Amino acid sequence: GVWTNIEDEILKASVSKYGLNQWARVSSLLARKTPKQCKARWNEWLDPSIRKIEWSKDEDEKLLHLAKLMPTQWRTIAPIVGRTANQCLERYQKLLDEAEAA
Repeated sequence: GVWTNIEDEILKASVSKYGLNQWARVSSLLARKTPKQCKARWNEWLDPSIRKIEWSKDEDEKLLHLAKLMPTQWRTIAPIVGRTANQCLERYQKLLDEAEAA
């Protein structure tokens, strides 16, 4: 289900305690969140290396050049555009959705 501003605060404080690679203990301090869901939420949001600002179109153009160059791998675009792979895939679909509408 959804992630509340409270559950992320418990996730951050729990991650600081048991590190990464310890998600059953991390999940234990949560009520209705699986260990995998905690890994997802830190890998897609809580990690401070993930960007929080809107996509710059400098980042959109970087994403467009590399998706046409290498459509055979998505975890390959990510180490160059400072976002996650799953964020890259979904942002590319939006840029395709917006083009299709025009």
